[PDB]
Formats: sequence, C-alpha cells, structure tokens
Amino acid sequence: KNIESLFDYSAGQFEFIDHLLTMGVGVHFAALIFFLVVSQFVAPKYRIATALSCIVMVSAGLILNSQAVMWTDAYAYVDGSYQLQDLTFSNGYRYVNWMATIPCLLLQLLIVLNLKGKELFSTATWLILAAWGMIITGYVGQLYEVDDIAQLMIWGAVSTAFFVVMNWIVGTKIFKNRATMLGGTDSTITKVFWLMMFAWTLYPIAYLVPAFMNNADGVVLRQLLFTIADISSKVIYGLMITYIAIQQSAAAGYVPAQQALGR
Ligand SMILES: *C/C=C(C)/C=C/C=C(C)/C=C/C1=C(C)CCCC1(C)C
Ligand SMILES: CCCCCCCCCCCC
Ligand SMILES: CCCCCCCCCCCC
Ligand SMILES: CCCCCCCCCCCC
Ligand SMILES: CCCCCCCCCC
Ligand SMILES: CCCCCCCCCC
Ligand SMILES: CCCCCCCCCC
Ligand SMILES: CCCCCCCC
Ligand SMILES: CCCCCCCC
Ligand SMILES: CCCCCCCC
Ligand SMILES: CCCCCCCC
Ligand SMILES: CCCCCC
Ligand SMILES: CCCCCC
Ligand SMILES: [Cl-]
Repeated sequence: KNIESLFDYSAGQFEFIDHLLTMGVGVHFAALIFFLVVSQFVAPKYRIATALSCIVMVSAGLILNSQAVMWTDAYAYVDGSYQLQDLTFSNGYRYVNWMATIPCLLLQLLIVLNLKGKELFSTATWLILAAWGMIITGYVGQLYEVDDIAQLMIWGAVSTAFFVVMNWIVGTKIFKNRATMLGGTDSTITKVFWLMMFAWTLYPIAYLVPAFMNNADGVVLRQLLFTIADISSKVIYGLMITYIAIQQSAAAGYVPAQQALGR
C-alpha cells in the first residue's frame, strides 16, 4: 500500500535514504542534550517549553531510527540492487507518531506566547483536535497511495482543511499575543510563525509524491523532504522556542537566564 514497495533500489538510492534518516537521528539527539542543559536557565513559567523540545527530540529521533532500521530490515542487496524481502516498511509510522509530537510542538508555542489557565487549555484542546483530524485523515489517505490515487487526493483535501484551520488558530494566537512578549521576542515569534508555515507545508508536498513522481527517485525525494521538514519543524523551531523562553525569562528577572545570556 506504499509506493516504496513497488521498486528495487540502487545502492546509491538505498544508502542515501539510510544516511538521511541516520543523520536525522544524530541531529535530534545532539539537540536533545543542548535543550536539556539549557533548561536550567529557563524560568519556571517557560521551562516546560524546553522540556517539550526534549520530548520531541527523542520521540522524533526514535521514529527516524525506527524508519532507518525498518528500511534495512525490509530490503536486501541481491543481484545488484536492493530488493524487497519483507512488506514491513511504511511511512505510516510517522503519522502515528505525529499524534504525539505535533501536540508537543503546538503546546510549547502556546507556553512562550504567555497563554495561561483556561485560554491555554481551550486553545490547546482545539489545536490538538484539529491536528489529530489532519493526521488521521492523512494517515487513511496514504494507505491508498498505490491502490487509489484519487482517494489519496480526497483524504488529502480533507486533511488540508484541518491543516488550514489549525494554522489559522496558530497565526491568530501568535499575532494577537506578540504584544505580551518580552525582551524583543515579539519580533522573534513572527519568524517562528513563518518557519512553521514553511516547514509544515513540506509534509503535504511529500504526501503528494506518489501523484507526481511515482518512481524510486520520488521515494528518495520524499525522504529528503521529510528530513528537511523534520529538522526545520522540530530542531530549528525548538531552538527558536528555547531562545524565546530564555530571553523572556531574563526580561522577567530570572537570574539564571540573565547570567546565561550574559556569558
Ligand atoms: C515533526 C512533524 C511535523 C511538524 C509534522 C507535520 C505534519 C503535517 C503538517 C501534515 C500535513 C498533511 C496534510 C496538510 C495533507 C496531507 C496529509 C498530511 C497529514 C501529510
Ligand atoms: C479567547 C480565548 C481563546 C480560547 C480558545 C480559542 C481557540 C480558537 C482560537 C481562534 C483564534 C482566536
Ligand atoms: C517576517 C517574514 C519572515 C518570512 C520568512 C520566510 C519563510 C517563508 C518563505 C517561503 C517562501 C517560499
Ligand atoms: C544531506 C541533505 C541534508 C538534508 C537535511 C538538511 C536540513 C535543512 C533544514 C534547514 C537547515 C538550515
Ligand atoms: C550525525 C550527527 C549530526 C550532528 C548535528 C549537530 C546538530 C546540532 C544541534 C544542536
Ligand atoms: C501505513 C501502514 C503502516 C501503519 C503504521 C501503524 C498504524 C496503526 C494505527 C492505525
Ligand atoms: C472554538 C472553535 C475553533 C474551531 C476549531 C476547529 C478545529 C477542528 C476540530 C474538530
Ligand atoms: C551527544 C548525543 C548524540 C547522540 C547521537 C547518537 C546518534 C546515533
Ligand atoms: C486535484 C488535486 C487535489 C489534491 C489535493 C490533495 C492535497 C494534499
Ligand atoms: C494561516 C492563517 C493565518 C491567520 C492570520 C490571522 C491574523 C489575525
Ligand atoms: C546560555 C545558553 C543560551 C541558549 C540560547 C538558546 C537558543 C540558542
Ligand atoms: C527506534 C525503536 C523502534 C520503535 C519506535 C518508537
Ligand atoms: C498569512 C498567510 C500565510 C501563508 C503561508 C504560505
Ligand atoms: Cl515525527
């Protein structure tokens, strides 16, 4: 049910996909250590936002590791190409994991936007419902990327509706709350918005690869898009969220944040 199963792979194609995923693992787990160490310089009000980046680093890192091992489990080099041995690799495992990681990405945004109490809980609930609707419909849609491309497109259209509503909530909360933000992070958070719009849109482009490049090189392109998108939406994003957290902490008078930025 996945286009990966349709092709034999050259060593170059197969090993490049493996190296992309392994590089992704190393980037996420290196970033994890950074987020862990700097969390002590974040004030209590914001510290969960940096903890959430640690959670996302390990959760996404584990899925990228799992995809890499599944990839090498599923194929063997036979007669000059990597040939399918087991019908077990699928990008669908990424979608299941997004059910956890996308809420974490959204929640750490809400924390540095200074949302509290009922608004934080209400906003998180609606964002997570929209995200889950997007993920579930996209997951069903990619089950058909071989058998029924029309069905892939229609589930993709429904998923995109959820995506667009989710992004409207995200953008509205960012632009309505950037005046609360301290230490110049009213500017920084605007760039976070655009980083999200760019990086998250790479995922529906990857989803459509079976429709516009259904060959072994499109399989590579999709893994490349996922890799660009993962590093941008989780690592670069998380570094920006943590910068905003530490900068607002120092502006609020948290001494460890002030001393950390002074060094
Ligand atoms: C770290 C993982 C992230 C930020 C994943 C984000 C995923 C999406 C924005 C997925 C979007 C989709 C659509 C807009 C339509 C096609 C189906 C999806 C689920 C791939
Ligand atoms: C006013 C408090 C917001 C409650 C949750 C709103 C969730 C939808 C956000 C739409 C843009 C404001
Ligand atoms: C304040 C404007 C920041 C814009 C950042 C660019 C991210 C989106 C560019 C997409 C162009 C294809
Ligand atoms: C070997 C190709 C690497 C692909 C992943 C690079 C991620 C780029 C995201 C933005 C980096 C500044
Ligand atoms: C394969 C190891 C990749 C390490 C990249 C370093 C990323 C820096 C994150 C702070
Ligand atoms: C797309 C096939 C792989 C699916 C991964 C596991 C999904 C189980 C929950 C629906
Ligand atoms: C307060 C209502 C905001 C609309 C959120 C829509 C998300 C779709 C989830 C079903
Ligand atoms: C210092 C932590 C980096 C761990 C990278 C592990 C890559 C398999
Ligand atoms: C007619 C093509 C529409 C495709 C919509 C799918 C978007 C992910
Ligand atoms: C992608 C939708 C952006 C919403 C911007 C709303 C500004 C108040
Ligand atoms: C002293 C550590 C500062 C960390 C800033 C976070 C974003 C780079
Ligand atoms: C990387 C271990 C495989 C399970 C993925 C959560
Ligand atoms: C405000 C519209 C954002 C568009 C992102 C592609
Ligand atoms: Cl992920």
